[PDB]
Formats: sequence, C-alpha cells, structure tokens
Amino acid sequence: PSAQELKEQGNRLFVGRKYPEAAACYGRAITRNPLVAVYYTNRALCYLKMQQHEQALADCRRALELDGQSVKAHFFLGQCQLEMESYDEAIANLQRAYSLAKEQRLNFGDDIPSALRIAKKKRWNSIEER
Amino acid sequence: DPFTEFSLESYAFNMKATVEDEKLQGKINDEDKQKILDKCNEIINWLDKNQTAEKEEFEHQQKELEKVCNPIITKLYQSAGGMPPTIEEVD
Repeated sequence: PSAQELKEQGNRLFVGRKYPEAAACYGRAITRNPLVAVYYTNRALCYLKMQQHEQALADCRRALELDGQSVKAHFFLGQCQLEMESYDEAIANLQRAYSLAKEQRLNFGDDIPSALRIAKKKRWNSIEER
Repeated sequence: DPFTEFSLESYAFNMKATVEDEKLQGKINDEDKQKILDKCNEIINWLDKNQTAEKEEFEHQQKELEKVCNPIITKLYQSAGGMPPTIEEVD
C-alpha cells in the first residue's frame, strides 16, 4: 500500500471517530514517506481528540521542520500549547496561523479569530496571580 | 458497468483541470504537470474504445492511473501550502 493510499484509509477512520485506528494509519504512511508534513498534522489531530497534548506537540514540531508555512501545523501547535497552559506561545502560533491563512487566501469562516479570542481570555484567567 | 466506468472517466477529466488550475501555479513543475495530462488522456482514450472489456481489464487501467497520480499528488502536499469548525479536519 502507498503512503497516499494509507493516508486516505486513515482519513476515513478519522471521519468515523475511530481515532486510535486512524492514527495507526498515519504512522504507517509516515514510515513509507516521512517527508510529507500533512501526515504529521493529521496524526497530531488524532492525538488532540484522544486528549494527548504531548504527542500531538511532537508531530506539530515535525510538520514545521518540513513545512514552515503550514496553517494547520501552527494552529494545532497553538492549541496544544493552550492545553498545556503555555499561553504566550499559543497566541503567537495562532496569530502566525492567522497571518498565513490570510496570505494563502484560505477561508475557515470565523475559526481562527474564535480560537484567538478564547486563548486571550484563558490567559487572563491565569494572571490572577500577584 | 456504467456506474464504475463513470467514476474513472470523471476522475480523469477533473484531474486534468486541477493540475492546469491557476491556483496550483508554482506548486507543480511543467514536467509533472504534463505527465498527468498524458496519462489522463490515455485512460480516457482507452475507455472510448474498450467498451466490451471485463472487470479485471478495467481494474488494471485504474491501478495504473493512480500509480502515476498519487506520487504527483504527494508532491503537491510537499509544496508551500501544503495543500489544505472547518479547520478541525484531516487533510
């Protein structure tokens, strides 16, 4: 089976909400061709749904080594940072995601500004310390 | 069979329109851009003549066409995009 064929099987599994099984497909796809960034971002998303902030972070990192202009790598990375309470980085990555999508003329509705607005609020709820 | 035959022919025509799209400019070299056009035009042509052929014969043409396209597909991902709650979906 090819790397592309394996990604597609994994995507079908993702839509079916069978996340662990979908991640296994992405890994196998990575094995046959480890130099395609999407396979890393997809699997990061499986990890995010499986509530594993740490492993998803690593796949984002790999994705950005290959594709530094990736909106979803920057986006999911911010989201991992938000769930690990690294607020300042997360807002950076989300805003960097936000700049890229504008340049590339991508259209995700109001998805990025929402995420940005939530993170800015979460941050303030943390600064309650003096 | 017309229903299976339809997916192959439509795949072929659409794939051609895709690689020639102004959006994918600078995401594919004209050499790879040209070999998709070729194999699509070849598969379409085959369907035009072989309307008596059998399932295995159809299947062979199908496997062949995706053996050229998938690699080029994979390189589209490897460009500067790569190739993308809507944002919360696999690509």
